Amino acid sequence: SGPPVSELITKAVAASKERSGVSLAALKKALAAAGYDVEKNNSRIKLGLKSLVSKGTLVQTKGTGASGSFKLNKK
DNA sequence: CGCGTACGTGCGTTTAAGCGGTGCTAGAGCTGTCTACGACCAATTGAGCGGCCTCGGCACCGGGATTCTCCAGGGGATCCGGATGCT
Repeated sequence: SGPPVSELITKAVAASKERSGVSLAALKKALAAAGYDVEKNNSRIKLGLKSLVSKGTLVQTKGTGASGSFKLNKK
């Protein structure tokens, strides 16, 4: 089975936690370093990030849609 | 917009370009010869082009396969949710 991508993205945004949000390229490279097939899952990571920001668990800093930088919620 | 990177620039260092000087020569160039060669021209011809006439290679027409495209099925790959196993 294996944990879905959303928990991996939460660990990715919690890995560094610099002042600005974590970027799309940084989270892709974080998935590559932790171990993930980022090549065939671009639509997957796009829909996953949109789904998680729609819940409000993570908020958008600067960009629009899948672009920009991504940082976690208030609490 | 963001990330990775690839020059920009600013320091020092080595060097070889740059400058000044000198000798030698080999080729540039000028002059004289003269011989090979091209221009010109009378005469005349055979190749080169207009005219013409036929015909088969080809442009148009039509019928059938094949490959490209697109769409539908649908399959399945793996995922997002989740059902849930079981822990």
